[PDB]
Amino acid sequence: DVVMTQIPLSLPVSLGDQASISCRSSQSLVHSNGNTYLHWSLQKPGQSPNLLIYKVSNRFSGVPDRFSGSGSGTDFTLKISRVEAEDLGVYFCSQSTHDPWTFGGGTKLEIKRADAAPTVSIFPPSSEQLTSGGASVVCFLNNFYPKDINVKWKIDGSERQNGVLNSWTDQDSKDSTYSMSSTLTLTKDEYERHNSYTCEATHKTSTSPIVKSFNRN
Amino acid sequence: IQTTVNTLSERISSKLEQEANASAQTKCDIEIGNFYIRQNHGCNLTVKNMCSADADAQLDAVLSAATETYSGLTPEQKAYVPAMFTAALNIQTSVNTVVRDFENYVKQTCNSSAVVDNKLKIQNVIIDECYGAPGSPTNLEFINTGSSKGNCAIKALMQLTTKATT
Amino acid sequence: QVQLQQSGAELVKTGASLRMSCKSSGYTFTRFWMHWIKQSPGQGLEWIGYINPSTGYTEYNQKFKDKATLTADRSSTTAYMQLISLTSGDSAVYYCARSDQTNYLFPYWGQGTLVTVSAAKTTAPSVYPLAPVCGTGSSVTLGCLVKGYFPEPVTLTWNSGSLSSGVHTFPAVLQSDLYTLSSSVTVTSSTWPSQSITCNVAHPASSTKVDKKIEPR
Repeated sequence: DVVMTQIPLSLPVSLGDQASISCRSSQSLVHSNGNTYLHWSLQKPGQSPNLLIYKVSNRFSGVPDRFSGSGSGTDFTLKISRVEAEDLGVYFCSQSTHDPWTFGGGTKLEIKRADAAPTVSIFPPSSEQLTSGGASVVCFLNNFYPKDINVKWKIDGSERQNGVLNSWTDQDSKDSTYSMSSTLTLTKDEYERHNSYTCEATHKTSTSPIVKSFNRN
Repeated sequence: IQTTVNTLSERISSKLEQEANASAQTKCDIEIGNFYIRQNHGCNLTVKNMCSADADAQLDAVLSAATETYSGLTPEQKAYVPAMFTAALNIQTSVNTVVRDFENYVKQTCNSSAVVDNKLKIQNVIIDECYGAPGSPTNLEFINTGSSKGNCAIKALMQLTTKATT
Repeated sequence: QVQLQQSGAELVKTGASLRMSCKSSGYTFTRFWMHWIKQSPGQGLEWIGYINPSTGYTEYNQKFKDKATLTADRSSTTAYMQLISLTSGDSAVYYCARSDQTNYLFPYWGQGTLVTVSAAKTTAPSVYPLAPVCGTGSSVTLGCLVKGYFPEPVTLTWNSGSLSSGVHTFPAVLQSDLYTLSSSVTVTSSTWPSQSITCNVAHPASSTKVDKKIEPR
């Protein structure tokens, strides 16, 4: 019923830099007893949320002093000094002054790093799948930055648009790179009516599209 | 007599804090609604919120507080209790057996199905009589435990406290 | 040390009901409240309600008063949440969270229970190993496709989880009531094919469990 709103939806930040995340509520978060019950949580990819800061300013057991929170009433901000790669995740402002308790949409922390051209590896369909009667051509594009990428499939030079089905990983906590999988699925018959299968990725690192392909047999 | 009640109030608050993990700024499940007396003769009624989750630990704390407050009293002042025990709870007793007769009353009455099943949030507290001097009104303070079971023990004790005045 | 161990993922039909559990340990069960939180993709983090394990006292969110019912068993230090009249919009991750002393914070969160509300029928995966093209560099990449399973999740490891660096397990993708997942792993060409690499796929729902070596093509 109390609406929490966070700005921005996401924030690219370099190592050592400071990160700032704002959170606005519809009502004042001050309570009869005088406490302002507003908190900040961090959810990393895969994990459950962990409390970082509670009641605006107070840090939680084992939270470095480089996390600090400020504000009052309705406007609050969280500051993350000296950003590490481990800090990447989604930061949620929440309130417990009014029932029902409510959360913000969250702010995703992208960690900036040098550009990185993807190592593209293409994989023809395994014979064990061809035995089942289907044909899926998988193409991995691993360890790249920035996130922005698109992958065109091709059959005998012609752009194949159907049957493509992609997936992206969250940003890697170690090297802060991105990875993508692309699977092009067909019937075994349609697979055997053509010669070449190509995996064309375009990226900021090279205006020339990165091409990886193979010829059938 | 007011100082005994005030010591007791500290002994409850401090034991609820250490044993039941209570604190002044803990959200109470059960909140005290109306706390009045049927015939008030100079008593001021307040409600202090020392709430927690564990009702079993709360009850034991209210006893241990009341027990050591009672045993802190001198034998002359301590002999007044059996009389005012019977006034409120209408059970006979004697100086040596009062400490347990009270425990039995609380542990039985506050574990009744009616008490433990009570999910009614806003609860009232109604005592019948409280005496107090004209120049020095008595300060009564219902310590809200945040649970029907704990508040039951407070109200059972409250009824002894109020009989000491009258 | 505090521990909240929630139950495994659940698939249930629409209009049906389910009861997930959350077993606490390493703290006094009756001393702290237990709360429940829903994390959908459509709606954000939603607070459901809380229960006092000692007295059984509960309060609910207005929005979930008809959906969720919270109980607790002191005997086994576990708390439950029952969901009723399951619909597609109930499909989300559900969290049990232990309160702080004051009952205004959530310091401790469970791993999460995945709920999936579909009348679609459970299907086992098909594990296809992806080795490189017939025709090299100094660091080969191997893959593993997990085709046509349902419901979530699957667990994938390499050599029983020993080989964990240089790995990218991609999020699954739904298509016509059938998920599809993949993983890539990269090691020095000295390693493979001289050292064999196994893909350890598992799908507890349909109760299958496969191990796939990756031979050269």
